[PDB]
Amino acid sequence: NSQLTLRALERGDLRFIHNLNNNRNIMSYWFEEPYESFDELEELYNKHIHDNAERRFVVEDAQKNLIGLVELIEINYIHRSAEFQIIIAPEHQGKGFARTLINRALDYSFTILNLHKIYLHVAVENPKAVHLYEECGFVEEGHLVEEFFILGRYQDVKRMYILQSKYLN
Amino acid sequence: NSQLTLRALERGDLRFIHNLNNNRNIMSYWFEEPYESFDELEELYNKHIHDNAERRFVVEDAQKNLIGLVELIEINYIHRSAEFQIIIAPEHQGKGFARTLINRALDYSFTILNLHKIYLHVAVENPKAVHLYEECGFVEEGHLVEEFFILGRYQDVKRMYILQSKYLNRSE
Amino acid sequence: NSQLTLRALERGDLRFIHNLNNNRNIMSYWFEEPYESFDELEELYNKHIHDNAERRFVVEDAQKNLIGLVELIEINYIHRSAEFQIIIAPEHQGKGFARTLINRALDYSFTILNLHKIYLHVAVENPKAVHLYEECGFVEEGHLVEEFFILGRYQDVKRMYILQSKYLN
Amino acid sequence: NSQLTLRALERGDLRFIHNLNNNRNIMSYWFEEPYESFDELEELYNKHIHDNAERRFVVEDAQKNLIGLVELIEINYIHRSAEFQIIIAPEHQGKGFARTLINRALDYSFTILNLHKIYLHVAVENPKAVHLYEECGFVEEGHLVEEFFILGRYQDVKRMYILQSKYLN
Amino acid sequence: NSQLTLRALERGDLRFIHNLNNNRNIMSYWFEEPYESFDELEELYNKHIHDNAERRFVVEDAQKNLIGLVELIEINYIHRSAEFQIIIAPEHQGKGFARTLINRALDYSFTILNLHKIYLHVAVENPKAVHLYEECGFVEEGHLVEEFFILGRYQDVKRMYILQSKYLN
Amino acid sequence: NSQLTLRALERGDLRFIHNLNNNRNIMSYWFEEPYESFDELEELYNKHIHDNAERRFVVEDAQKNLIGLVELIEINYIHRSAEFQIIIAPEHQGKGFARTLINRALDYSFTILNLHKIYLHVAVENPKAVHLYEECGFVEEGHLVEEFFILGRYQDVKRMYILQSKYLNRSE
Amino acid sequence: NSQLTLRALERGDLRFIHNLNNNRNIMSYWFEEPYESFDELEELYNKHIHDNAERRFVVEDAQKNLIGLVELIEINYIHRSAEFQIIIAPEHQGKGFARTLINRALDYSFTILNLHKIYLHVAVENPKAVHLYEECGFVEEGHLVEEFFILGRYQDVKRMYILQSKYLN
Amino acid sequence: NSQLTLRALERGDLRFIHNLNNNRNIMSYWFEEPYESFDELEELYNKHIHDNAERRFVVEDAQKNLIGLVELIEINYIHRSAEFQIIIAPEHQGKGFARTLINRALDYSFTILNLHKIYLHVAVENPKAVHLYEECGFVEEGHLVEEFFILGRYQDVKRMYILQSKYLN
Amino acid sequence: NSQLTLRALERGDLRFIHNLNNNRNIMSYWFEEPYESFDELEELYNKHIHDNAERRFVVEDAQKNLIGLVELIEINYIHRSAEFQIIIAPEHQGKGFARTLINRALDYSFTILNLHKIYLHVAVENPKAVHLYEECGFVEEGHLVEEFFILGRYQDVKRMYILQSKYLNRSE
Amino acid sequence: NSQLTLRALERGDLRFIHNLNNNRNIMSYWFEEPYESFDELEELYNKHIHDNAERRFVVEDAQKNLIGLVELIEINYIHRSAEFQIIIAPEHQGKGFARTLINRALDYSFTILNLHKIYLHVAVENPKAVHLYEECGFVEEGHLVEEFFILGRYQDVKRMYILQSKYLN
Amino acid sequence: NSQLTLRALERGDLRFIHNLNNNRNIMSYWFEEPYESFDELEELYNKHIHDNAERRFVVEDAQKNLIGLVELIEINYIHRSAEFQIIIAPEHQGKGFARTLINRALDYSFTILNLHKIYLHVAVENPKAVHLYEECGFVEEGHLVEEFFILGRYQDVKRMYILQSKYLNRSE
Amino acid sequence: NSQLTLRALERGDLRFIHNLNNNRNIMSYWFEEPYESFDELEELYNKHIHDNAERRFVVEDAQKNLIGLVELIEINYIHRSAEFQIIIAPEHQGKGFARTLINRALDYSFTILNLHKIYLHVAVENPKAVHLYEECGFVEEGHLVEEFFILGRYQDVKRMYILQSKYLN
Repeated sequence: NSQLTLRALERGDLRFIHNLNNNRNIMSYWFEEPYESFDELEELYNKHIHDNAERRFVVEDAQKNLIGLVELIEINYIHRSAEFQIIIAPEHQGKGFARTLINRALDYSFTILNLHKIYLHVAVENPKAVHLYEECGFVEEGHLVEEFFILGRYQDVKRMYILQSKYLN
Repeated sequence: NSQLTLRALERGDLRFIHNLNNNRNIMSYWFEEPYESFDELEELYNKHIHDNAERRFVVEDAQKNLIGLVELIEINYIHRSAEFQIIIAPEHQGKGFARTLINRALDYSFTILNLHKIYLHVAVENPKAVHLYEECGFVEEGHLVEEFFILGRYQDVKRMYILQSKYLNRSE
Repeated sequence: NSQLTLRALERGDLRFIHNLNNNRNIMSYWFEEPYESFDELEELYNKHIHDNAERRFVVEDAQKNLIGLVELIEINYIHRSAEFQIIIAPEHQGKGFARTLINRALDYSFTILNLHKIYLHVAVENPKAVHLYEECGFVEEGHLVEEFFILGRYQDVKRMYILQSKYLN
Repeated sequence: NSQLTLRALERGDLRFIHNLNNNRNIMSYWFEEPYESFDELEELYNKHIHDNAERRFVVEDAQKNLIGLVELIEINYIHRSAEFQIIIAPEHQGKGFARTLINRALDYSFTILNLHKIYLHVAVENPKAVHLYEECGFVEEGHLVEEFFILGRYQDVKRMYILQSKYLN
Repeated sequence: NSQLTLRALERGDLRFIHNLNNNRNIMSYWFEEPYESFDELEELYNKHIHDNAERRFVVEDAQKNLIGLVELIEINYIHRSAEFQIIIAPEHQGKGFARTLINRALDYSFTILNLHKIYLHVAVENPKAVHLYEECGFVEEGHLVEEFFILGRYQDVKRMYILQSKYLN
Repeated sequence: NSQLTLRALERGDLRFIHNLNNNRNIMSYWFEEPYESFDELEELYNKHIHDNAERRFVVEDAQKNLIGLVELIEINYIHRSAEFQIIIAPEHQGKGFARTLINRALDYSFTILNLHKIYLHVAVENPKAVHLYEECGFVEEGHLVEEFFILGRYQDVKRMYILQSKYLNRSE
Repeated sequence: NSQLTLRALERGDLRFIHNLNNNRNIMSYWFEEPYESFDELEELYNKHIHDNAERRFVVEDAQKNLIGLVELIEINYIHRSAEFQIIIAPEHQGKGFARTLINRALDYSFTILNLHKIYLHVAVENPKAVHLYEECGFVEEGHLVEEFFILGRYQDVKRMYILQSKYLN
Repeated sequence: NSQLTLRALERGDLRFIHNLNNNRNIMSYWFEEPYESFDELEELYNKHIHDNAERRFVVEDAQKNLIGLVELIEINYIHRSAEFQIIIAPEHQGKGFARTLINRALDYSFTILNLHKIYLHVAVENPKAVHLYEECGFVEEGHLVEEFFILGRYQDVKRMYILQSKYLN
Repeated sequence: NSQLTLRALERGDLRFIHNLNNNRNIMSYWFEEPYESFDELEELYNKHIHDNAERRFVVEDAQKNLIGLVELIEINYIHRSAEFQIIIAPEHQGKGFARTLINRALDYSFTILNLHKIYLHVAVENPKAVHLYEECGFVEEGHLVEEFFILGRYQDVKRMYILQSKYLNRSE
Repeated sequence: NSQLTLRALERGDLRFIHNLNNNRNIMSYWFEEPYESFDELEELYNKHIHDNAERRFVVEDAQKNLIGLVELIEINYIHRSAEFQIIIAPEHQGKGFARTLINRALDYSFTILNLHKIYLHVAVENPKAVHLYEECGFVEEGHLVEEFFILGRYQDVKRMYILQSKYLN
Repeated sequence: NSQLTLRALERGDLRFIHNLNNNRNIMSYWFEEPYESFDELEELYNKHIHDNAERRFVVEDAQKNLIGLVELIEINYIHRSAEFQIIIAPEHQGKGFARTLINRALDYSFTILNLHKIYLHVAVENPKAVHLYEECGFVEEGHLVEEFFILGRYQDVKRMYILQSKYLNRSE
Repeated sequence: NSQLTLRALERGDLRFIHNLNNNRNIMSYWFEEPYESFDELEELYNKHIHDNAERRFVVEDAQKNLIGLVELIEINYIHRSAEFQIIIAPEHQGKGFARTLINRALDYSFTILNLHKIYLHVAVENPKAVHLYEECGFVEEGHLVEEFFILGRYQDVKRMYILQSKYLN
């Protein structure tokens, strides 16, 4: 866990991004633009390579195995808020890397970007993920009703948040 | 109030939008792009004239007086949702036009755009607005903590929503 | 009727088009691109000025009052088919001009463009329009179920057609 | 069947597409634009990479042999409708994979894209295809007369449809 | 007749061109591109303003009344040939201006452009026009069968020609 | 001859077209643009790759040997007509492939493009070609006087045509 | 003083900006690009109209007389700092508007932009301006030696600052 | 000599063009634009690859050895005239290829381009070249005085011509 | 004639050029590009506004009446030569302005442009023009055979020239 | 003299510039590009609006009559040198304003731009100008032989200079 | 240390710059544009390849090993000043190369760019760096309060400077 | 010496140019634009490929070892003047090739380009270079005072010239 590194996303990592999506079974977006193919993703990456509304980091281990992805989107530098997401490769989901990657993401958000609030969305139907984020310091601030359409159904999601003051202390 | 008519926004209405946003005292955005002056607004309008992620409508009375603005942003056509805002000009705020514009907005969103969910954000320190939207069918789904920096401090905002099934089948 | 003239649409007619589509109850499209405002219509008109997938004509009287619009869309020149739509201004709807405009459209489609088939969609809940088109030479070829979302509910539409051979003989 | 996988179309698949459309007997189109040569297809693919009016998926087996193509065109997101087409390679046509591909298409349309209605056109002179689509859940809603010019004569086609409610329940 | 002048076409004359077309009832082209609206024509004129494959001249009288149009198209400067057309305004068609405009057109073709052959197409169903051009020196070289589609029918046309050697002598 | 297959032209076939046009000894054109060298051809191909006013097809045998070219130009979709040309490579001219390519061209023009009339031009001083096209159904509709300047003198050309109704209903 | 309003800069105000510069006798910059002419300024304004690294506000009175200019430049939204400048028209420099405009500028900086630090540069040879800014809450943090070249000499400037915490309390 | 072939110039031949110039010691032009470097030539060739005012042919032998260059410039298709030039590689200048290449150039000019007049410029100080062209059918039509600046001096040149009528007979 | 002044051509003078070229009855060119109408001319002017291969000047009297045109084309700065043409408006042709404009043209070419040779072409069937240019210092250097096709036949043209050394040192 | 003001050149001043350069006897240049017509000057002004290699100022009197132009060209900011030129209108040449304009130019060059050396070229055949510049602080540093072709013959020019140290002390 | 050579930065050196900036733990900028990944850097390099507001040089030993980076930004040619930074690769930090690179940077700034003032910023919590630059001639001119947010808190930075007259005439 | 050849500069020579300018002690320029890196030089070369204001030639020996560079800049074709500069590689500086390269430059300038005057700048502190250029035909025409900032101090340079008449006779 202590040997996990965060590295800014490169064009060579887009293949890794693509494979992570085929498992999800939900529409994927790149700077709020939809995509399904690897070629769409690459075109969009070229387009938004300098846009600073979203930042992405590839999580690797010592042996450079691709462990997961840390995502910040909807970054607003006046209100100093950003939406946060984690995606661990299926083969690494049980090993307990999640809490380390969450802390790495919060560290970058609150120590370098100088953000004030980090929030996220967790499906209410996945209560173990909600508990995980609650142990990591997040608190529920909303229960969005039928917010997203996932596998043929409208689903609720917990919107949870953590402030910079609480993480730094 | 039935004299009121909702009309798609034109470039000629941008001055009206600019005068409305000067009194907000919170940073204004046009397709998630900040703007303060009229020239920045007009250029942003020209850039996003065909972008369907946001739709705006100005309401006029029979005499074509500019009453207010109806704003739909973050329009997502996979999840079929959007964020709604209403801005009545100061000189028309106390005339009871609010509930009429809200229902016009919901009717367009749920009948012509065939959207599924309409949500909005209301300052927690504005209880009369929260009650207004509750009277119109909106229900609180979140209490966002220190979401926006307003007048020198981070403030809370209620996120309230209404669904298409409710708006169209509640009286059946 | 005999003094109703067909004229290719010009930029100056776009205001007339915008007023006709103001009260329709369904999203208006220009070359399969949606629009609501006059400005959006004008830039779409500039973008598709030379696109021959659709052709539009304003009908005027002898004194050049604008009565309505004839629309040909989805024009395919391999199969020689096109979808037709007529819209008459509210002030001129009851004066009994529809049949003349319909046949003016058919004449242009079958005598100038050399098309083979003209079809149209009419709401099932507008039986008088269905009867009208039947009386002008159209025959039902389909009952599309829940094709369009109109006034808050999905509605059926009749697809009706007429061929070049039948009209020109 | 269970090992048949749906994958978003890539540029490398354009050769497979060109071979499928070589023996079809009708002009092939890419986003309503005609084409015959591979080079023309490739530049049309580049031009419409981000156009969401159509979505295409190649179906492969476990060993990644290309079996066929699923096509969604004329996608409207206000009315939530789309036209569907399946094309199986000649070598894999008799192996009885069609039903699996059809339902894979319906699953993506009704569980990810959140569409309401899927319709298709099938030649009247292909009764086995009509029966197949009927057996998979489609119902005839139209008998389009002389819709397409195929093999030197105009031919009728059945328009058949299925709704999201029926498939997901 | 001797007071008729030929003047190279200007943008201000496109309105005159447009009105001449509404009487014809046949598809109009501008450098082999179709058009119906005045706005299409103006866009096309701007596009091809320097293309030398076609040349056009407005025929005016002493009082500057717009009498007609002289057209040269498909100009080939290796084989030195060009297709020629005359269009007289309906109000001037009986006064006998035609022969003068034909000679003016041939004069420009054979004395300035140094062309070798000028040909034209006359509907066989208009035998008086065929006789006119025969008196002016043209000879029939072809009877094109069902060449053009005019008012719902395929029509034949006489292709007639005149050489530079014969006109200069 | 049934082994022969007609295939849409690709950029890789441009060298074949260039070698075919070197023996013509009459100015070559690509969408009515003159060209002499291969580089000019390749650039013109890139410019008109989507222009539907002309369509070209190369014919190959079972071994993928380049036999000839099928050319349709001046394609008009209002009048539904086009000009047709055939060019067999010198090393395959005497094998009797001509009539097979002509019928393949007519079949594509009249069944998939749904054209109404196909016409062509033949040098009057090439009587065997005129007879060939007559055998395939073409009829003379014009004798164009001094149409083209060829090898130092203006020459006549026969314009010959065939209609869709004939090609598809003659044996019924 | 209480009737002074701040208004975001418009293209129509560039003339006012230009006149303010002719009095200064120092090189003027627009988004770190030099300019002397009004035409240079207008071209630069068009170029950087959306750049958010600098913001400008015109100070007007009740009668809409142009009083001065408030300038924020070098805005960094990670470190949340910005350089601040005031320029009062010569005819209004003695009336005591300065302190009001300084507070208006700090108010916008600390209540809307959510900035953390605002600094400025004052010529050491203008000690009365240094005292003014010190009374308004600024403190000296640097004495830059020969930083700028003004009227033939290299001059020192006091760099003074104020934090958001101190202004809000 | 009978085994010499003319071939339209290709980009791969520009190197051969370049080497031919280094021997000349006079300023070289490409479509009336000057050049000295091979990179300038290549850029100019890309620019004017479709311009038909100049045509160039590489003369090769049976073994594909580069023998020379045939040049036509200032081609005017109304007056049907063009300037003609020959450049033989130094290693092939004595073998007597010149007369064959001159006839090949005239043949293309008068049998394919259908030109009327071909002229050229020969330095009066090279009387043997003047006699050669006179034997090949050219006649002097001018003695241009100090027309060109060559190796530090203004030099005269004979302008000689030949007409199409004389070459074809 | 000393009242006459030579001025660089402006876009406002293009109508004057167009009226001058209508009476030529020989194809007009603008930087070697053919043009017949005013719109083609104006577009060509915009394209070549900075091209220094040609320079043009309009001559005006004290009342600013448009008298004629001075044209220098084919300007080569390595060989330092150019082709010269003069075109006097019909209503001013018999006033003896020709020799004044010619010397103004030569003076600009040889003093400010520092050119070495000025040549021109004159129709052989226009002997009075040939004599005019001879009187001004031009000498015949060529009799071009069937150079231009004019009014239905190929005609001859005299090529005449004058050098800088002569124009500037002849009276010394 | 004291009422002579220096103003950065605007587009509206280009007519004044054109009139000054009408009678100069030498080709005029704009950023080393030649020009004669007003239109050519205006487009060159648009092209080099932001090019800082040259800076120009019009001098006006109190009533804003245009007296002349100050020109700085060939400005190098590494070596801090620039070539200077003054042009006074013919109507204002004898009023004795030159010295004031010269020093206004030197003040801007040495007090605002922070240049080190200003040099100029003056014709040897204009001794009064040479004496004038000498009297204002310039010293001859070169006698360029046959530098410029003026009035049909090459002429010498004096290059004269002055340094920042001497002027500011 | 005299073996060290200063060389203008090339595109091939961008990987070296990227590896240097990963250890900074403070947001990196390229012509005042933020960047984190190598691809963003390479694109920014292509955009500003000719922008003279910043100049960068990589130092190499005799074996061409990449030692460090010399950075000049905010270059102003009216005031003749610039901000200087030095970044030695971790594996070469303790070899005493710092003072050599600093003097190479000052020599280029004051002899070839003819600048007047060079200033730099040093974290107040890095006293050994402050002493290093003092040893090289830099003098403190400011103590910037809470200038930069570093590792979760606002920190102070010393602004230090040196003038051209001093660097070039101190030993005279 | 006789085997030293002049060749127009190519893109492949840009590395040789970069190495020559590495040790010069003065900012290098390409068409008056400064540069330091090879990449900056290469893009400047692409931008000015056709700009004739400057012309450069690499000198090679018989075995094609690169000895130096001849540079012509500030070329004016009205006045027919140009500034000349020679740079010899350090390895070939003492072999006594300078005079040959100088005259090769003069030959091209006076026999091909038809220029009138060639001038150059040489540091006053390089008397051997001054003597060399004097011995090759140059004459001092100026002693520019503090023209360039070299090695931390402003230095004088001699401007020396030679005319076409003197060289060619």
